[PDB]
Amino acid sequence: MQDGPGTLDVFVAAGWNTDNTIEITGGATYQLSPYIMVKAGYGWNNSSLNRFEFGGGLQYKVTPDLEPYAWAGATYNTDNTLVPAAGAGFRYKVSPEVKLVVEYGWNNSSLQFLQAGLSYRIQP
Repeated sequence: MQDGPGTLDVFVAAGWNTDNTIEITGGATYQLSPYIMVKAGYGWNNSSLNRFEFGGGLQYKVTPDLEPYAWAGATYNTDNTLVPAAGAGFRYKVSPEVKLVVEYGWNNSSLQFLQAGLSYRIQP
């Protein structure tokens, strides 16, 4: 036994908005427990400024790896600006060391963007 809380994982996520624009989003997450999860990364459309995402994920125990995914938090831009929002997705297992994720971000009267990517664990 060694792989205890504080596990680090790498995952990428690239999506686009109805506005017809592509945005890249990647980073890492901290695994403290199977209950709540932490997510921190940054994304932008290659054009000055940036967008820092800060919040947590949500998972459930049903199968070796199959449960809905929920993320909540706000986007802190270098412009000392924050934009609270939320989204929902699903966590499906593909390969032994590869997992698929699909979630969309939305909040109040606004457009909804779709995101698709994968995740990979660095430690056991």
